[PDB]
Parts: sequence; structure tokens; C-alpha cells
Amino acid sequence: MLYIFDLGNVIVDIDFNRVLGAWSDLTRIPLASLKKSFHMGEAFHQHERGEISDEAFAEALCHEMALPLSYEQFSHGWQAVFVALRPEVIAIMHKLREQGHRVVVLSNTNRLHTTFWPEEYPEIRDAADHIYLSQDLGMRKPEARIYQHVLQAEGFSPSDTVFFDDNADNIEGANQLGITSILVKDKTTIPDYFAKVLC
Amino acid sequence: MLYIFDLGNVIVDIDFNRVLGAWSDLTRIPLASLKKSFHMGEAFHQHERGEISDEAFAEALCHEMALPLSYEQFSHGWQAVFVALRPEVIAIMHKLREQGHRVVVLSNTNRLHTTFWPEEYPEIRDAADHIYLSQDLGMRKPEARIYQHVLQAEGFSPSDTVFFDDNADNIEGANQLGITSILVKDKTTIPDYFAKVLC
Ligand SMILES: [Ca+2]
Ligand SMILES: [Ca+2]
Ligand SMILES: [Cl-]
Ligand SMILES: [Cl-]
Ligand SMILES: [Cl-]
Ligand SMILES: [Cl-]
Ligand SMILES: [Cl-]
Ligand SMILES: [Cl-]
Ligand SMILES: [Cl-]
Ligand SMILES: [Cl-]
Ligand SMILES: [Mg+2]
Ligand SMILES: [Mg+2]
Repeated sequence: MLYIFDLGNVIVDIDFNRVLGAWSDLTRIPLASLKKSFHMGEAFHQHERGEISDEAFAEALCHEMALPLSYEQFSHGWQAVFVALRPEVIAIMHKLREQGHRVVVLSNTNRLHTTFWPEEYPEIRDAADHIYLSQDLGMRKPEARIYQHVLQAEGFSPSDTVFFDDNADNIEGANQLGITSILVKDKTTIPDYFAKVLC
Repeated sequence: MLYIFDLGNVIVDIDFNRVLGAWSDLTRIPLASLKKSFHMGEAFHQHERGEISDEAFAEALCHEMALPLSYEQFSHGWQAVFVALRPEVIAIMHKLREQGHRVVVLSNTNRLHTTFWPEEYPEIRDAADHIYLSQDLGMRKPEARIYQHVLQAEGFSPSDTVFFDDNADNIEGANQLGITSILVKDKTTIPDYFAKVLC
């Protein structure tokens, strides 16, 4: 089988409130203002797809949120994002591979050239046959073209593919192509799914 | 009672391997070299006590580890340190206070002026009556003077004080003054200690 895993809130817990905390720490802007002004629109989509530079992405968010930061300062806080591995999921991924299943990661990424990001973590790279990243592809979930890129490059049909993601639009985008798509509700979805099938 | 909690590996999980990962990411220096060259000696003690500047501390570690980083780049990776709250411990701290016990934090800190650090987290500040930090005091655990500073400033005797820390030297330093010192072996030590006594 081909197994596709989302990264954010599937393989790792991730929390961008830490970043807002760090920008609040530096700017003294009340956290609540940053929480209110921080939202993922067009500049995110473009950055995810590599259509605008890190600097332009920084500039757009700083304009939205009235952040008087240099690019370096932006990056410095961006670096602070909370990321914890889910070791249960990592172990399952390793197990699937040694049973000759194909295991890959599919992630919309706002990594910057100056930051250390989950897709760069040795434990996540060593757990996957391949990692597919939006910025490299010029595509993002839930666009059909990104799922198709993966089926095509891995050589599997929709019906031989299982996809895990916590975002319901992402799940819909995959379903449209006949991928078996598992909504990740929380940390039990994936251990359950694989309970009997592994151990 | 006066309850004193260590921060690192007591209230929060903390992992500086994330920092080494980030410096490896930037420098391309193999992680294993950084792991081998990274050790907490005199420059740490001094920085903890506020005796040398952030820059000097950076300069010393970069010299030790052959890190060709600016101060900004050092800080940028330092910012990456893994920190997760232990919500069990945070809740216990809140509970102790509302029962009229005094609850404080005692931490040797290598915060920089440019970073967002656990002692600055709203959830940790809001959980404690007071937070005692090495850099502010010019003292560090396990020196007797730092424990004495806390007893003196809070107005409690050793025998009315309970201290939690995972470092055995820190625990010894407290014991020497007749503080009740609880070695934190793992994440159960503290929930157990308070199981019956709270709920
Ligand atoms: Ca990087
Ligand atoms: Ca700060
Ligand atoms: Cl992701
Ligand atoms: Cl202020
Ligand atoms: Cl994603
Ligand atoms: Cl498309
Ligand atoms: Cl600490
Ligand atoms: Cl390289
Ligand atoms: Cl400490
Ligand atoms: Cl002393
Ligand atoms: Mg996700
Ligand atoms: Mg500790």
C-alpha cells in the first residue's frame, strides 16, 4: 500500500501561538492583538507554493499584524514554533515500511530559508520513504494536482492509497480522486487504525 | 507551606538537542560533532549568574564548538529549544496556591535578552506566586546563597519548605540547609507526592 501522512497535527503537534508569544516578547504588542490579527490567507498559500519569497511573506504578515520587525526578527520568532514528535506515529511509519508498504509525508510548509523546520528533523526524514513539500512542488493541499503528483511519482492508484490528515478540506481534495482518506480527529485515530493490523 | 519548583524537567520538558539541530541546519556541521562539543562549564555558570553578557556567553560556546555564527544566528538557534508544559504540574501549582500555600519557581536561566524563554511564558508566570531567576540574583543552584535568598525573601523556615528538582546536586544543596528536597525522577514524582493530599 501507499501511506501518505500529513505532518502538522498528525506526525507532530505544532503550535504557532508560541511564535505569537515570541513576537509579543520582542515587540511588547499584547498577545491578544496578535492572536486576532493572525490568519492564514493568500500570502500563506503563495508562500506555501513557493510563489513569493520568505521576505515577501514576512512583509505581508508584518503588514497585516502591524509587526515592526526586521526579516531577521520575524524569522527569529518564527523559529520558536512549538513542535513535538508523536513517537507512536513515527514507530507505525517505520513498521509499515519494513512490511514493504510505501510511506511518505505530504506537507504544506512555511519553512523559511533561515529556519529549522520539522521536515528537516532527522527522525521524520528517517521515518519516511519520501517527503513531499508544497514549496518544492509549487502546489499545496488540498489542490488535486498535489495528490496527483504523489500518486504519479510513487506509482500507485487511488485505490491502493491511504491518506491521513486533520484538515477536512485536505481530506475532501483527496477523496475527489478516490484516495482512501482518514480524518485525524486526535492522537488515537492513527494508533487505532493500525492497532490490529500491526500489534 | 512554601513550595519551590525547578523549571527545567519539572514544570516543563526542555531539550537543547533541538538547538543543536538548528545550528547544524544553518552551519551544516554534523549534529554529532555539536553533541560532543556541547557541555555546561564555567561560561554557563557565569551566564546563569549574570556575570557575563549574552554576547560573551555566545562567544564562549561558539569558540568551544567551532560555530561560525553571528550573535544573531546564535540567538536564532537558541530560540529553537524544545519546551513543553507539564499541565499536571501547572494545575497542582494553581491548586496549592488557592489552598493558601506559597508557590514559587527557582531557575538557573540562560535566557538571552533576544529570546522568549519559559520563565516569560504567561502560563508559568500565572501559576506561581514568584519566579526566582539566577541572572537577576547573581546566584545559581546549587549554591546555598540562592536557597537562602528564597527562604529569606518569602519568610519561611527550611522545615516549612518543600523543593522539587531533578538535579541531584541541587537537591543536596537544599538538604544542607534543612529544606525538604524531593528529587524529580520523572513525570510521576510530583503527581504522586500530591495525589492523596489534593485529589
Ligand atoms: Ca533549514
Ligand atoms: Ca524575552
Ligand atoms: Cl504540515
Ligand atoms: Cl511592556
Ligand atoms: Cl500541511
Ligand atoms: Cl489542481
Ligand atoms: Cl530551569
Ligand atoms: Cl551539507
Ligand atoms: Cl535550573
Ligand atoms: Cl553560597
Ligand atoms: Mg495537519
Ligand atoms: Mg531541572
